[PDB]
Parts: sequence; structure tokens; C-alpha cells
Amino acid sequence: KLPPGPTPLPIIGNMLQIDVKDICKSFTNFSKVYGPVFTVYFGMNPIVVFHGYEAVKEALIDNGEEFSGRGNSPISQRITKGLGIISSNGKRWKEIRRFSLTTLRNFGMGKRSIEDRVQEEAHCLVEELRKTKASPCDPTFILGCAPCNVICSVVFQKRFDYKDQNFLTLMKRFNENFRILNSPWIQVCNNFPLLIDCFPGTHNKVLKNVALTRSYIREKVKEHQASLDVNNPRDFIDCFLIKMEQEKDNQKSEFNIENLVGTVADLFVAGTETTSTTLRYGLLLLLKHPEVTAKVQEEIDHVIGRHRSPCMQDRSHMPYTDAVVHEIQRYSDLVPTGVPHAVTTDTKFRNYLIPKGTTIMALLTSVLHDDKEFPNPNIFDPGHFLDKNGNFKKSDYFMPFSAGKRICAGEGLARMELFLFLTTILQNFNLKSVDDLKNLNTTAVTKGIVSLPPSYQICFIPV
Ligand code: HEM
Ligand SMILES: CCOC(=O)C1=C(C)NC(C)=C(C(=O)OC)[C@H]1c1cccc(Cl)c1Cl
Ligand SMILES: CCCCCCCCCCCCCCCC(=O)O
Repeated sequence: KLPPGPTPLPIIGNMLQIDVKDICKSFTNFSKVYGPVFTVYFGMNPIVVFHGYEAVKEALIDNGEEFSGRGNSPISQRITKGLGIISSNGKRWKEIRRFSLTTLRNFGMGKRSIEDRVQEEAHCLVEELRKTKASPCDPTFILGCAPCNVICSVVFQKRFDYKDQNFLTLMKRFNENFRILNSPWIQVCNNFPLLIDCFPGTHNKVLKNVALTRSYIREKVKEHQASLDVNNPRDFIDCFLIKMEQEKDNQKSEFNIENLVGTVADLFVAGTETTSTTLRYGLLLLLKHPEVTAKVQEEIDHVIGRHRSPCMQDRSHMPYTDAVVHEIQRYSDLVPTGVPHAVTTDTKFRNYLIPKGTTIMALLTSVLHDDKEFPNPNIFDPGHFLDKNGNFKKSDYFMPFSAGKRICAGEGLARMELFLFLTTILQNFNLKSVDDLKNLNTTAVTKGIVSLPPSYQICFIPV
């Protein structure tokens, strides 16, 4: 007894009824007819959609174990092979994630904290921006280099110089693969596997980049193996290699070189383009809202000053900036459909029964835009996370990282990168628009797995 939904056509399901360019819009329209929980078919594949806070919470949190599975696809299994953290399930997922979470703690990988790595990067970032000489530029590239380098310093210990060719090509490959995987065409191909044959060049391009990135990570890990100091872990790779030694006797161990390469790649995949996009969107919203930027820079002046680089301790004394960062994530709505889940067993949800392995879609965007929790949800307003006295007001509806047992495995790092990159940038620069601010639109242009802000130019004027 699956939840009701639009009547599917024999082979293509409800595909012709949904806009592949803005699936969330189609799902939202369906919730107005069928309610908070409904079933749609993409080809022969059923997908139960959860719309609204009550439905999303009950699924991801109150029935967390049952809803902790990762909804997989033919393309995912072909790229990852079920290795790593993003696309794995069962025992492998639990072990790799548990380890990943503990080593991604601020001091979970040695004497050097993750925060110190992000601060060094925030510093290198402001220096690259100074080289633009306050002239108009598309910040896309420079803003993408920082989060990528953060992951690099987290897994390879040392960051790369921005001019390093190995860094440049490594970044271009992840960029190429991101663009292909962000296309509405992958939705069609995942549900109609035969159509993948209609894209030989793209298929080969993706496979090639994954192969090259794989061998690169493997060359890096071999370097770590021949210089490992068990008492002094330098990064993520050292920690994994140390765990592998402790599990050397057990042959049914998930901690092997195969899962290590996949996990490192996954951190890059899940942590580079997502943070980069939020950083771009953030600067766009700050550019468009001068009044908001001013109050943030004022709070920075008061709590941090002009002679010291910001740090995470400062966030506790900067409620407005915290509210701004939260509002940037709520408004930007990066992953509107969330990442697909799958129930681990036959699950009972209210008066419905969802069979094992069925794909789950918890609409994060429907929570982020709840019109009661956030009056006027389509307006960017830091007040949505501020109380009557200007203090930070937390929200149960703040789910940009999803919720439950599968919530973003790098949420702390993500929030840290956002707070630090934005405060360090605004401490050293003012944001100038080329044209009039009225002409600047902030509505997301594309919505296919990852919502992207419109293209824009900006001038970084040193304070
Ligand atoms: C502002 C940027 C980011 C946002 C909004 C974000 C969002 C999310 C979301 C919505 C998911 C899917 C959760 C689910 O399964 O329901 C996810 C998963 C994940 N995130 Fe992030 N993320 C970001 C950055 C990071 C960073 C910096 C890292 C790197 C350590 C990272 C690592 C992961 C991983 C490994 C997963 C998969 C977890 C699993 O399957 O168990 N993310 N993230
Ligand atoms: C930012 C790029 O993310 C991806 O390319 C994803 C992959 C490799 N796989 C799947 C299953 C994803 C998806 O369908 O998202 C809707 C993403 C992904 C994985 C983990 C975290 C995030 Cl935020 C994303 Cl977008
Ligand atoms: C080994 C992994 C194989 C993965 C194969 C994935 C195939 C995806 C095909 C996507 C086609 C994208 C077309 C984009 C068109 C455009 O906008 O220019």
C-alpha cells in the first residue's frame, strides 16, 4: 500500500508530468493535490516524496533507521562501485561514516586542527582577491579554489598553491564531472539506463576523470604509507592508514585501500562544489544587500577588529553574522530535493507501507521555505534567524544539510568554511557592483540536483 499519487503511464511513469529542469516545482504542485506524502514513478521506479516539515521530520528523524538508506542509481554504482561513504549502505556505510565523522572532528587528525587549515586558506583567498586590483571579476573560479584546497589540506595534509598545475587539472576534472552530473539528463538516464548509450562521449569523459582522480589519490596514499608516523597523524589519509593496521588481522574489514580512495574522492565530491556554490551565492546576496553587509562588517569590527584573523570562537559573539550565514543557506536552498534515500526494509509510514529498497525523496526545500516558520520565505532576511533582542534564534526547520542518521558528514566543516571565508573576506573588502543593484537578480537560475545562483561580476575593494 504505497502512498497515492498521479496515475503513471505504462513505461515512462509520470515523467511527462514532471519538469526535469525544476522537479521540486512539480513535486510542490503534486503536494497541493495529493498531500504531504505521495508516490511518483520515474520510468518503472517508484519514489515516495515527503513534502513539508512534519512529513520530512517523521521520516528522516522519527523513523531514522528505516530511512537511513542511500537511494542508489546505475550511474552511481558505476562511478563509485559502492565504495566510500556517499553511495554505500549497510555495514560498510556505518563503519566508514563512523570513522569519517570522528577523524573530521576539529582535532580528529593530529596536532593541527581543521580550523587552522581553514584559516590559512581564508588568508590565501583574500590575497588572491587582492590581486584582482578591485577590478570587476567573475568570482566563480577563485571561490571554488578555496573549498577544494580545504579538502586537499584535510586529506593530503598540505594545501596546494593556486598556480600548481596538479591542483588546476584536479579541480577542472571535478568541475567537468560536476557539470555533467548536474544536468537534467542524468535524471532521465538513471531511470532509463539504455539512454546512457546515447551519450558515449560524456560517459567516457566521466569515467576517464574518475579513473585519473582515482590513480592520483592512490599515488598520494602510497606516499603517506612510506612516511607514516602513528603517533603524529597529519591528515585523513594517515588516520585511515592507522585504522587499517589495527584491522590487519580481520579479512572482512571495510578499512582497505579500496574504500580509502573512494572516501577521499567522496569528500571532494560532496565538499567542494557545494561550499563553493554557497560562497558564491552568499557574496551575491551580500552584494545585493548593502545594509546586511554593513552590519556584519560592524559586528566583525567590534568582536574581531582589524589586526586579527577571525576564528570560530568569535561566532558565539556574532549573532547577526550567524543569522546571515544561516539565512544564506536557507535562501540559497542548495539541494532542494535533498539527496535520494531508500528505506532499508519494509517500512510502515502512517497508513502506508513502503517496500524495502524504494527510493525516498525528502524535500528539504519545503522545510527551508515553510511560510509559517519563516514569514515571506522567498525574501532574503537575516531576521528569520534573529529574535526580538537581536540574539540568534535557532530553527528546527533549518535543514540545508538534511536531517536524521544521514545528515551531511561534513556539516561542521561546511559551517566553519562559510563563517570564516565570509568574515575574513568582509574584514578586508567591501563589495561593489559594476551596474546598478536594482538590475541584480538573485533567484536561482538552474535547479537540477544543485541550485546555482545567476552569473555575476563583483569588485573586491580593499577596506
Ligand atoms: C555548505 C555546503 C554543504 C551542504 C549544504 C551540504 C549538504 C549535504 C546534504 C544535503 C547531504 C545529503 C544528506 C542525506 O543523505 O540526506 C550531504 C551529505 C554529505 N556531505 Fe555535505 N554539504 C556541504 C558540504 C560538505 C562538506 C564541506 C563535506 C566534506 C567533508 C561534506 C561531506 C558530505 C558527505 C561525505 C556526505 C554523504 C554522507 C552519507 O551518505 O552518509 N559536505 N551534505
Ligand atoms: C556537489 C556534487 O554532488 C554530486 O555530484 C553527487 C553525487 C556524486 N551523487 C549523488 C547521489 C548526489 C545527488 O543526487 O544529490 C541530489 C550528489 C551529492 C552527494 C552528496 C552530497 C551532496 Cl550535497 C550531493 Cl549534491
Ligand atoms: C563509469 C560512469 C559512467 C557514467 C555515465 C553517465 C552518463 C550521463 C549522461 C549525461 C548527458 C549530459 C548531456 C548534457 C547536455 C548539455 O547540457 O550540454
